[PDB]
Amino acid sequence: SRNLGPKIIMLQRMMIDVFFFLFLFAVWMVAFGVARQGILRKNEHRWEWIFRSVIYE
Amino acid sequence: SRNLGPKIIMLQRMMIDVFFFLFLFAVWMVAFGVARQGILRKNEHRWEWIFRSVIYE
Ligand SMILES: CC(C)CCC[C@@H](C)[C@H]1CC[C@H]2[C@@H]3CC=C4C[C@@H](OC(=O)CCC(=O)O)CC[C@]4(C)[C@H]3CC[C@]12C
Ligand SMILES: CC(C)CCC[C@@H](C)[C@H]1CC[C@H]2[C@@H]3CC=C4C[C@@H](OC(=O)CCC(=O)O)CC[C@]4(C)[C@H]3CC[C@]12C
Repeated sequence: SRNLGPKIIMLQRMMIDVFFFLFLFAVWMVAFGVARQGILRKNEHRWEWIFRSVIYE
Repeated sequence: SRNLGPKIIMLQRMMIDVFFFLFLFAVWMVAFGVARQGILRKNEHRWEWIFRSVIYE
């Protein structure tokens, strides 16, 4: 494009920052979800809802 | 990691900014909550709800 090409190519340099962001976010999600689910619920025997309440929410 | 370690270490330098942000936020929260609670409610004799409507909201 001569106006969009450089900006599009720039995206290749943000991958490290995105990966760091995702790493921190995933760690926090896992910790908080496991803590809450264990705190305010009893044994769950449905696998889908474990990930639906630990990861998705 | 050689890719995440520097960024993780950088977090130690943001504490002053975070503290300033929290200080301003807390001052504003206290002021606004006390003002509103006094304006639009009568005497409250339940301690939990004082902090639930002055700080939490
Ligand atoms: C709604 C679905 C079922 C049909 C397709 C919807 C259209 C609105 C899409 C299809 C192709 C798209 C276009 C594909 C290519 C371009 C050119 C693109 O860049 C430029 O116009 C100039 C580029 C330059 O300056 O170098 C801007 C968006 C546009 C019009 C896209 C915007 C929206 C379009 C027309
Ligand atoms: C859902 C609960 C009940 C079980 C645990 C969920 C998993 C999805 C968690 C547990 C341990 C986590 C991992 C701990 C360590 C790492 C490596 C970490 O960094 C790298 O992959 C490369 C590091 C580098 O390049 O130096 C990225 C996240 C990952 C896979 C974490 C992402 C998510 C994992 C697999």
